[PDB]
This record gives sequence, structure tokens and C-alpha cells, in this order.
Amino acid sequence: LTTKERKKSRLGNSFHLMRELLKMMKLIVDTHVQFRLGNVDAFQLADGIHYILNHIGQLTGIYRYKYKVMHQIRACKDLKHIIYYKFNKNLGKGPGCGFWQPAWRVWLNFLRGTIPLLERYIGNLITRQFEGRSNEIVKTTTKQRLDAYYDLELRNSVMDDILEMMPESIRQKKARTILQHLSEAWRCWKANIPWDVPGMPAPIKKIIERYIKSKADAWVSAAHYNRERIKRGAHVEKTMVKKNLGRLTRLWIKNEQERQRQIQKNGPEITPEEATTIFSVMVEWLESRSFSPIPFPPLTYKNDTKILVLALEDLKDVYASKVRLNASEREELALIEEAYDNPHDTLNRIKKYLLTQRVFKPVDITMMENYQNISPVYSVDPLEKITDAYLDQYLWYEADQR
Amino acid sequence: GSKFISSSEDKTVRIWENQINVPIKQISDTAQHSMPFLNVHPSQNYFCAQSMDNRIYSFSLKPKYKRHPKKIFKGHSSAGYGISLRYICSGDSKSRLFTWDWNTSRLLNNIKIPITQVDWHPQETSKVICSGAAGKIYVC
Amino acid sequence: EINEPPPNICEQCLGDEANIRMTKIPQGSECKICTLPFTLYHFKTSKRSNNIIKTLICVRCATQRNICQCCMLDSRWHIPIQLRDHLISLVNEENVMTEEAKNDMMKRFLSLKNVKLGGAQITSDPSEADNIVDKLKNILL
Amino acid sequence: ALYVLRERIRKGLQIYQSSVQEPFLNSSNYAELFNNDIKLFVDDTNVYRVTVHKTFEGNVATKAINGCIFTLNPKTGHLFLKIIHTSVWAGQKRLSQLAKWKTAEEVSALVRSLPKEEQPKQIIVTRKAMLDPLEVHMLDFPNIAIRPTELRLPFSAAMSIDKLSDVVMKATEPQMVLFNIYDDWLDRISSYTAFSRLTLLLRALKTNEESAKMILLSDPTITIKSYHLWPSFTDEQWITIESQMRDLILTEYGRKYNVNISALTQTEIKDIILGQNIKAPSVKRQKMAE
Amino acid sequence: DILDLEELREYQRRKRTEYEGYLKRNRLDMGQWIRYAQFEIEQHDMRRARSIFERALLVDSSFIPLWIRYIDAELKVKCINHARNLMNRAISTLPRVDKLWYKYLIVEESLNNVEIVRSLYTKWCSLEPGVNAWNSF
Amino acid sequence: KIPAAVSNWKNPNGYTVALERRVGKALDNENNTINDGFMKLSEALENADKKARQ
Amino acid sequence: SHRPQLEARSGAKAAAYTPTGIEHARLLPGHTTLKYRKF
Amino acid sequence: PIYVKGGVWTNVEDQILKAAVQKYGTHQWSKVASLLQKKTARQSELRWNEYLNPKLNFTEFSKEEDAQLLDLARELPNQWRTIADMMARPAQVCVERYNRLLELEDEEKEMLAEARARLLNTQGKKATRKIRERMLEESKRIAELQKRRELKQAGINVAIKKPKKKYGTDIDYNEDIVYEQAPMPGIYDTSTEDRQIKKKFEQFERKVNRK
Amino acid sequence: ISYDQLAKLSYEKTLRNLATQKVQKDTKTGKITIADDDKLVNKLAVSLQSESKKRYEARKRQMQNASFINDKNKQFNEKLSRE
RNA sequence: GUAUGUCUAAAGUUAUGCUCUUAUUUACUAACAA
Ligand SMILES: O=P(O)(O)O[C@H]1[C@H](OP(=O)(O)O)[C@@H](OP(=O)(O)O)[C@H](OP(=O)(O)O)[C@@H](OP(=O)(O)O)[C@H]1OP(=O)(O)O
Ligand SMILES: [Zn+2]
Ligand SMILES: [Zn+2]
Repeated sequence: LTTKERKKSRLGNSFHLMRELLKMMKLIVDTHVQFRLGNVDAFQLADGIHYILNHIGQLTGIYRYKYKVMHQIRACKDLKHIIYYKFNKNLGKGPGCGFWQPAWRVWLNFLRGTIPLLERYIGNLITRQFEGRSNEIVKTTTKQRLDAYYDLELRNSVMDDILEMMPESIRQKKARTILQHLSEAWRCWKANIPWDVPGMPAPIKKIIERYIKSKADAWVSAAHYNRERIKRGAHVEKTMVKKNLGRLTRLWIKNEQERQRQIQKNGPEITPEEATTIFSVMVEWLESRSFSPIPFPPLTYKNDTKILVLALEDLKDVYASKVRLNASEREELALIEEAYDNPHDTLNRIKKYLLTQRVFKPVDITMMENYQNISPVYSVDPLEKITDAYLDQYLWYEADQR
Repeated sequence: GSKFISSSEDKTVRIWENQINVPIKQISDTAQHSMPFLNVHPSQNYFCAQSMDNRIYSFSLKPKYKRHPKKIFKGHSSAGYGISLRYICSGDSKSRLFTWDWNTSRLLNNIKIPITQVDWHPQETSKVICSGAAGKIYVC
Repeated sequence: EINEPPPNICEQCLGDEANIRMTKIPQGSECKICTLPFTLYHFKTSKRSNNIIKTLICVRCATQRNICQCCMLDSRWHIPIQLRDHLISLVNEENVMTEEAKNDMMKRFLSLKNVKLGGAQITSDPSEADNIVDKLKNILL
Repeated sequence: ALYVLRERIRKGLQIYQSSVQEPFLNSSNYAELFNNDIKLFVDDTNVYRVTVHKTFEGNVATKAINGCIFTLNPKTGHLFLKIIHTSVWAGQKRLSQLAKWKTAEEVSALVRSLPKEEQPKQIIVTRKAMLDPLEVHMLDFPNIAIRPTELRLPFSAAMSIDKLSDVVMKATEPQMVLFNIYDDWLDRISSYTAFSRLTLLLRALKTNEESAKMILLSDPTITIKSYHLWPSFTDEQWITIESQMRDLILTEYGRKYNVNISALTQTEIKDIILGQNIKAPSVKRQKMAE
Repeated sequence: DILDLEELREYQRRKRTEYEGYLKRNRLDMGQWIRYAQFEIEQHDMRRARSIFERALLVDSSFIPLWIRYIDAELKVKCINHARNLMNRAISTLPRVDKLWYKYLIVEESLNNVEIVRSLYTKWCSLEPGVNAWNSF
Repeated sequence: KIPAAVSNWKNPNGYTVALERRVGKALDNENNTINDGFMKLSEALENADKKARQ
Repeated sequence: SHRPQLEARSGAKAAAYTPTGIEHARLLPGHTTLKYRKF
Repeated sequence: PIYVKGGVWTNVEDQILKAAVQKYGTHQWSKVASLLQKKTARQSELRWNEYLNPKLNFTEFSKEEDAQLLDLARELPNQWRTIADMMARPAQVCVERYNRLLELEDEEKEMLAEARARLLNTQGKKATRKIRERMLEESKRIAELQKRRELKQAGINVAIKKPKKKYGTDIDYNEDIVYEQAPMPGIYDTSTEDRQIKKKFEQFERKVNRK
Repeated sequence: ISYDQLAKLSYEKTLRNLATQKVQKDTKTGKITIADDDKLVNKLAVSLQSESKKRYEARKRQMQNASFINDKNKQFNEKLSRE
């Protein structure tokens, strides 16, 4: 079959179901024919019929199309199990039992059930064959197209409101600017970058702020609902769970940087007295310990190289498993390699960085999805990462030593 | 005698070997072509051809794989034909014939009287035939 | 829809019987003009007459042309529609045509419109018809 | 057939024990290629040739050309080659696999056509990938043994001989046009000698066609005979030509391989064929023996 | 380029198919409608142009420029009664827009049907319009 | 009169545009109310340290 | 290329369209009888 | 050769990046990176943030501003991003100032040509393909005309084949009027005008025929 | 300036362009044949064409006046710059 | 390799600064080989 042809020929669950029922019928009728055509004895017929009824599953993929027929099949199986073991008390094992009544009853009732269903189904089918399919298709909302529909409804509402507001009676092309503006605003909100376009009229800015708050509200609540759903362990779309992870991350970031803003806007949470007290405490502690502090690491160490080797090893541990690597990852690997090549030089570089570098490359993050609690994953830019490693290792060696 | 060219209605030209029946080169797509004629080019590198879009092209036929046009002969509203000897002379659909300097693509525009199938009397140096519609053959 | 319009059949066509018994299949065919379902009516003119007469066109179409639904002739004069339009064009005017759109979608659309065609406006109101007739007669002499 | 089936299943489960009863044609066993024994030799390299031409969309469009079924007999020098008319590709798609199938099909048909005496015993194949379907189409007759050559022989460049290519282009339909790949050589000397020369020639062609043709047409006074595929030379000038060709091959090796100077004898021989691979254990064997 | 009749017919068809197609997607792009109507005018088939205008009008009446364009198109071919009838219809539809009234007025003035311009002016003024209407009157 | 909305995200037509019109906000200035407390804090630390040190 | 919604599919056309006469799933008669109030 | 990205910002490269930013905006850093054969996405974005963005400033600090800076240092110890923000400057520059206070071309041209080519090419493959098909279609049409015209000249009249209609209700608009929505019924009489326009039409047709 | 004013002001203008230089009803048909001067309608037609032509050429001049990539963008940046 | 989309599949509708020669890059493409 050509792909087009193949597509055309995927006959639905009506036609196939019809075929299957006829297959069923064709079997038993054929068996009767055989019996009556002088081939097989009446006992053989009875057994044949029984076999057919108890193996409708195995003789005609009825279940394929309409799977609720498994119930019927199961019932038949049960009957067979019952019947046989009342039919084979003193009699041994073998195939020669007939007695097709109760199974036959089952199949009759299945047909009773389905006769309506097939009248509808095949009804519609042949109607389509004759009359074209209805060209007032209109699709319902479903989980799959809910969002798109929502958003279109929203932008229609917003657009309407703005037109109501706007006194000039502007053109649809001038509404494109409006709605596009809205879209940008939404994105800005998502980012947590304030959406302050200068040239607007205040009323419009108000209206859009409102509508994105509504949308935002819908979003956040939806996200929350999803996460409870995920916790429960319900049926949820892999894609949907990823979406929820994304949303919740953005939400988290927004929350976080809002907290930063808060911290800035009205001073640190720590009372200076409290801080002082803390300082006094810690000072007292080390005083009691005679704890000599960790120096800035010079060229003195016999351990320096050893220390370096640990950090590198640790870093390498990330990369030994995953053979396919990102660009950043590749860079990191290269750095590690070079460091092995040029240990002393690497050390020197590190030292220089420590002495000088107090502004670093920004840290990308993501959320690994433990389906209870999504965990933040900070990703430092490889060059600083080496420094961080070495410094860390050194600190631990010095701390534990001291 | 060996290599052989044949353009087509789909705007494609095909350099072939005499008998091989395997395209040495299909030409580019966004142009259009109608009349194929080789300029009596001293080196004999050149395969010229008229278009639908009022512009006769030139092609480096040696090698057959070469096909970069040097300079294009614009300004002859084409539904017709064109021929070379120095000069290329081709006629247009609407009005009249067009002599063109083969080196610079610009010369005199002689009146025809319509139709257009130009040719040169090759045994002489300067004599043309025009092919007008309905018994109007003009000679120069 | 509801069977609101009645069938528009002429006399000659239908035959000289005091009572015929015709049948109506509703939504019973696409018409011969506008490809559009309508109530197909049909009857044998006599009991033992072999030829059934079925209503070819739809009622809207019939009204539009102002014709019989079985004959395709004007309900007044029992003559070909084109011919009657020519006659009308000739007397009182220079141009009266009844252009059917030969494109399957547009024909439907045209049929839907409740608007008489060229000659149909004359032949609908009997006064105007009469006037046309007398003018025609005048033209003859 | 059943062995094929088991082997097929075995392949399906990636558990194929690489165990052959008959060893491959390596540079050592090259001698014992032929031994008063009716044979045939097959290459499927130039079955699916393509004109690369541009499209309206801008991407490449591959179109099939007429090809061949290089079907040689080293003893008689009778090169059969069924010229593949492009019509046979016009039927179907996925033509690289289909090339193999048509090849093996054609070969099988040919074998069927010939008598039980002239049904060739050991069939050698250039492309070891094309062996797999051949095995299938050789199931018609079980006596015809298959030989997967370890030594790659240049027969892609075989079709770049002038008259051959000419004939290929000429072909209008499903037809075969056999030739004697070497005629005068048979007349002068035994077949093996002829084959060595041929091998050299094809080798040179594979390295470079222009160089090859140049060597052949260095002298323009010499003329290629109407029947013969090659120019009929005198044996000393022939010798010279051969030497030149060899130099060409060595030159190529020097260029690409960058180690054509310090070659051992057997190794050198292998290099000429380009067949005895470094990883091939047969080579280790022969070497070990010496 | 556009030499013979049948060829011109084909051109007309193709162009229509383009225009029609673009209308199908955006029933409202009056720029597209009016452009199409201009095409009809250019073709010198007036009836089709009129039809286009009508359809366009139906699609969006409130777009005044469309009305104006239709009017002026009608004027172009000295089909003055059609212009007048249409303009009356425009007035009937959208009386409270002024430019339609003014368009009518100028048309009549150029026509030198001064009595009619008086009469219409009486009507317009009677509808308690803008002061502007009164002043112009 | 609404300004032609241009994004920092998504050009459909790929119109290049001025960099000022692209990137904006321009409101990092604040700096004043944020500091009220930090002075006290860092000063406190400095003084605390001094006290410890002496 | 791919564009926002502006002028909805207005059920004017769907009204003038011909009937289909298919039997959808939910238009099967569910809760035939109506309830009423005391009044 | 494939390799790990990095290096130094050549001025041409910087300019290219700026252009990209104008084009694609400040949040599609992948695309901009792609435009630069040497430099990464992250690198690019960082550069834009730090050096290249015009809504930064590199003007020297006033004495008051110096005071503000060093005071911030005193109070916020080496939290230089925060400090930078407070200043309203980029951070590296601020740090540098603080420190101060305390005391080949073929390749480049390749990427340029490619760059300019890209930036001046702002359509998805669907568009490009569509215009290609349009021009091809046009060409086909003219070729067809040339045949038809040729035959006419030759004396064989061939009617142009219709478009092979895609569906049963597909419309040819020259057959009959598209959807003749007639004018509003006539208050003022229109008969003479109808005649005149008809004549004009027929005359036009005649002219075309003669043309 | 509203479309109210711009109409009347354009009305006033074309009245200056004018200042440069019968009714018969069949009530049964409803057909109001206003037989008027055919020379004046022609003078309207030519004037109205000329007015539209003048405007048409006015854009053509203003289009041929001159941080962008294509025809549209240049104008789109011009739509931003006017603000 | 595909969805998919075009194409063909035969009967005649009655009118009178440049050209050139080459070698090299880079890019893209390629069910073509490795
Ligand atoms: O239990 P099921 O999966 O439905 O299979 C049963 C079952 O076979 P198993 O016990 O091997 O599964 C019966 O065996 P008993 O339990 O009765 O020993 C056997 O019945 P008979 O012994 O009477 O043959 C019958 O076989 P049959 O259908 O031939 O009656 C067979 O059903 P399947 O053959 O469909 O598995
Ligand atoms: Zn009748
Ligand atoms: Zn009808």
C-alpha cells in the first residue's frame, strides 16, 4: 500500500467489528454445513461449536476492535472451566465435550448489547459513505487543545475591551499592535521583568496588567493543581509533567528574585545586634579552640598536586559515564585535560584567580524532577568550576587537618 | 559533433554527449529558455540561448560543465528566435529586430515591417534574413 | 426545513383529471438547476399511463424562474423559459436574460436568493403580463 | 537453504561465529585462484551509477544511469557483463539494496542458463556485502561454491576502460554484451600472465583514469583492435608499459599511504593488489610461513 | 504581453482566483477588497466590480472608505444614477458620518442639480447633525 | 496612540530594529532604601570585629 | 505564516449548510423527561 | 576543524553580534551564537550583558559616585554584582575602578558574508519554497502561452486548459459572476447607464480581440 | 483632527475646485429619472480621475524619498522613529 | 527512506571595466560510497 492508500484503508472500529461478527457467524454456520455436508458427526459438531464459542478470542480478533468483549471471552472461559470440571468428574481429560449452551447464551447477550452500538456505528459509517461528513465539525475542548482555546478566548476578550476603550474606532491592523503588545507583556511577566512600555496610554497598561494577572492566576493555580496531581501519582501526560516542571521552575525563580527584591527594599532580615552576638559567639569558640586559620595557599605544599588531582577526579566522575557531551561539558573536559598536562601552571592560574577574580560568569540553572519535590541544579561555567573544586578540596583538607 | 544540447519548456537546458543519454549538465532553475543557438565564437566556447523574460543568455560550453553567463543581452520582448555571425541579432514578439554587440550587448534596433526569426548569410560578412509572419521576409 | 412552500406545477403537463394521486418524497433529490435537496413530487398523469411525471426542479428555483416545476416552462404561457425571455427582451426593452451560473457552488447560492430573474418579474404579476401581451400584439401589426 | 536460514537467524542475534571452511582469496592463495577448474568472478560496484543534478528546490536529486554486472572468467578471459538498463530501476525505490538483488539475480540467471559442465564451480565476489543476497539466489543450485575475497580487486575502475564505458552508454535495453577482456595476451601467454597485466591496468585506472589513459595513449601510432578492449603492443614495449603502470601504482601508494619505499616482497605484492589488509590474519599466516 | 482575448480571459481567471483566495482567508481586509474592486474596474467589467463592492459592503459596512471608493468608481464610468442611488443608500445606512453626506453634496454640486442639493441639505440639517453640516449648508 | 509593539522575544518577519527600542527598563538606579540597615550591619560587624581584635 | 484568531467561524454558514443526518453519541436521548418546581 | 569555543572578541565579531541582537533580540542566544562561527551562546549573551549593550555606561564616576562606590565596598564586601546594580553600572568595570581607586581576515570576511546573507534572509523554508513555486509556475504559464500563441500563429486555435479543479465545488470565476450580490434596487432610474456600460464593455472586448 | 473636520475641510476644498469654473417620476415604477447635463457629469468624471491621479502621483514621489534589512522593515523603523 | 504535493495518460466545435584560461576555499546539499 502507498501511504495515502494505507491511510484511506484504515477501516474503523465499525466495519471491522461487523466483519468480526460475521467471522464468528461464518465459523459456526460453516461447522453446521460441515456436519450436515456429511463430514462430521453430531458429537463432533457439538464439540466444534463449543470450541468456537469458548475460543472466539482465539478464532476472530473481536477483542481487537472492541476490547470490552474481553468480558464476554472471560465469561466463556469461566464457563468452560466450570463445565468441563462438572463434565469430567469420573471421565478423564480430553477435547470431546460439547455442551455449548451457556457460552452461546453469553454470545447472544453480547450481540444484544452491541446491536444498538453497531446500528449507530455502521449507521454513521454508511451515512458518511452516502452523505458527506458534516461540515459543521466544531471541536470540543479537550486536555490537548485546552490551552490554545483559552488563550485565543483571552486575546479576543482583551482585544474587545481595548476596542471598547479606544475612542477613534481604529482598524483591526491597529489591534494587531495591541494584542502583540499583550503577548510581550505576558512574556515579561513570565520572566519577572517589569513590562513598562513608555508610549502607552495608562488605561491600556492597566487593562493588560489586569488580564495578565487573570491569566497568571489561572497558570499558577493550574500548576499547583498539577503538582498535587503528580504527587498523588495520577494519570498525567509526560509532556504535561515536563510543562508543569517548567512552570513551577519559572514560578520558583520569580518567587526567589521577588524575595531578593524584598531583602533589598527593606534591609537584611538579621538585626545588627543579632549579627554582633553571632560574631561574639564564633570568636569565643575559636578562641577556646586555638584554631589557627587556613592560609591563602602558596607554592609551599607537598600536597598541592595531590589536592588538585582530587578535584579533577571528582570533576571527571561526571564525564566518565556520559559519552555524548555538551559544549560547556566539552570545554570543562578540555580544561581538565590541560590541567593534567600543566599542573603547576594550572595551580598558578587558580591562585591568581583567587587573588583577583571577584566577578564570575553567571550560573545557569534547571530543575531535576523528583516528582515530589523538584530540585534546583546550578551549573557553574567550567573555568570557575575548577577553581571552586580546588578551593573546596583544599579547604576540606585544611579544615579536617586543623 | 559529439556534445549535444537541448533546452525545454520547464526552463531547463541539458548538455549531453552525442549518444550517451546521460546529462552532462542540467542547467539552473529560476531562468527560462526557448531558443538554443551557438555563437560562431572564435574559441567556440559559447552556447547562447533566448529566454521568455526578454533576455538572451550565454554559456561556456567548453567544458560542458561550465555554465556561468558573462553578460546577458537584455531588451527584446521575446516570443521568437535569435542568431549570431562580433554581433548577435535576434527579433522580438511585438515590433522589430535587435542587433547587439556581442562584446557589450548594445547596438541599433532595425524595423521589421508581427514575427521574428533572424539569421545571417554566413558566406558573406554582413547580410541578415528576418522572418515576418505572412510572406514578409526582410533581407539586409 | 418545514414543507412551507407548495409545489408549483402547471395544468397542461399535469393532465385533465379531476383527481390524480401524487406522492411526495421529501428531501427527495437534488434539483436539475441548483444541486440542492428539495421535496420531490411525482405522479402518473392517469392511473394506467406508464410515464410518471416527477418534479425536476426545486420550488425556490421554480419561483425564481417563475415556471412549472415539471415542464420547465412559464406557468402562464407554457413556453420555453429562454424563449419567453427573448420575447420579453424584444417587446418593451432590448435586453432580458436569465443567466444561470454554470459553477456548482454559485448556482446553489443564486437559487437561495429570493429574487426574480429578468423575465420572471414581468410574468409574475398578471397585469404586467397582459400589458406585455398587448404591446406584443401592437408590435405585430 | 537451511544453513543460510540458521546463519540468517544467527546474524539476527549478533552471535555469528566467524568460522569458514574454505579460506578467503588472500594474496597468497591468489595463485590457487584458478586450477584447471571452471570459475566465475563477480563485481556489483557499477550497477547503480548516478547523475547528480540540481533541482528546483535547490537540493540534490540522484538519477540512475545505465550500469553493468562485471562477470569475468580469469581462465578464458571472457568478461560477461549484463548491461543494466535504467528501466529496471524505474520499477522500484531503495536502489542500493536493489542493486545487489538485481546483480545476484542476473548472475543466478546466467548460471542457470549455462550447462552442468560450464556451470562455474567457485564464484568469487568483489563486494563482500553483495555476497549476502547472492547466497540466496545461488540456492537454485548448491554445487556452486561462494568465495568471499579477502583481497579487494579494482573492478570499479574496470568500467572506466574506454570501449566498456562506451558500450555501457550505448545500451538501450536489458541486454548483455560479452567481451574477451584480454585476447592477444591469451594467444601469446597463459591466462595468469594476462590477468596480472590486467590487474595492473585496472589498478592504475582506479588510482587515476587520466594517468592510465595517458600511459595507454602515450604512443598514438599504436591502435586498439576493433574487437579488443586494449591496444595491441609488442611484448617489450608491453613490458615497458606494465612497468610504467606499476610505477603509477607505487606513486599513488607513496602519495596516499606515505610508505611505499621500504616494502617487503610479499608485502609489495599485496600492495599492488591493495587486497591483503593489515588486519587480515591470512597475511599474518603467509608472513609467518616465510 | 497580454495580446489575444482568450489569453486575457485566462489572466482574469487566475487573478480572480488569487484575489478570491485571499478574501476567503481574511474576509475582512477591506484593502484587499478595494484592491480587487480596482482590478475589476481596470478590467472594464463594471458589473463584477459592483458585485465585489456589494460583497465588501456586506462584510463590513462601517468602513467608510470602501463606500467612498465604490461611489467614485461608479462616478468614473459616468454611471451617475447608480452613484446617486448608492450614495442615498450610504446615507440611509450611515447618516451620522459626515463624509458620505459631503461626498453626495459635492457630486450634486458638480452635477449642477442645485435644487436637489438644497433638498438633501434640508434633510441632513433636519437630522440635528453637527454644527459643521449647518455651516457648510 | 499606541506604540508599535516590538518584542525582545519573537520577530515573525525578522525585522532588525534599533537596540534602544529592543532592550529597556532602565530602572536599576534605586539604591537608597535598600542600604538603610546595611550600613548599620556592616558597621556593626566592623565594630564587633574591632572589639574582638583589641 | 500561522496566524491569530480574529473573525470567528460564524454559524451563518453552518445554518445555510445542508443537514448531515448522522447520529452523534451524546445526542442519543439522555434524561428524556424534564423536572419541574412546586409552582 | 571542529573544536571547543572561546577566544577573544574581534571588533568585527562584536559588530556582527550587535547586528544579530538587533535582529533576533536579547533572548535567542543560540541563534546569535550560530551566526558567530567562533563564539558560544553563553559567551555571546555574557558579552552582550557585560560590554556590548548600549544601555550600560563606561563614563568615569564623579567624586560623589566614587564615594558611593567605596562606601558600598566598605558596607557590602565584594558582592560586586549587587554593588554594580547599586551603582547602576556593569560589574567588572566597577571592580576595575575600585581597584584603581584603592591604589584570519579571509575567515572573518567569510563569516561576514554569511552573516549579512542570513540577516537579509528572514523567511522560513515554507516561504522560500512558495516563492520558488510561484516563479516556476509563472514560467510554466508563459511557456504554455508561447505554445498556444505559436499554434494560433500557425492557425490551430487551442483553448487554454482549465486548472485541474481540486474539488467538486471549486470555482472558475470567468464562467459566471463570483457571487453576484446585486446593487440595492433602483430609486433613480438606471436604464441608459446600463446600456452605455454594456456598450463600453462589448467595445472593450472588441478592442482586446483586435489587440 | 477628527474625520468630522477633515471631511468638511476637504468638502470646502473641492468647492473651491468647483468655484474655479429637471426631475421626472413614474410613480408606478418608482423610477426617478433626473435628466441632467451629460457634459457636467463628464467634467465630474475627468476632475475626479484627475484628483485621484494627483494623489496617486503624490505617494509615488513620497515613496521615492529614500537601520533595516528589507523594504518593509525600513518603513517599520520609520513608523517607530516618527514617535 | 519517507509523509505529502505536482505531472502525464490522444483525439481536432463549423468565424474571416570586460572576455578568457584555470587551480584553491568555504558553504550547502545529496538514500551516492566510506
Ligand atoms: O486454562 P486455559 O488457559 O483456558 O486453557 C485450557 C486448559 O488448559 P491449561 O490447564 O493447560 O491452561 C484446559 O486444561 P484442563 O485445565 O482442563 O486440564 C483445557 O481443557 P481440556 O483438558 O478439557 O482440553 C483447554 O483446552 P481445550 O480448549 O482444548 O478444551 C485449555 O484451553 P486452550 O486450549 O484454549 O488453552
Ligand atoms: Zn408543468
Ligand atoms: Zn433548484
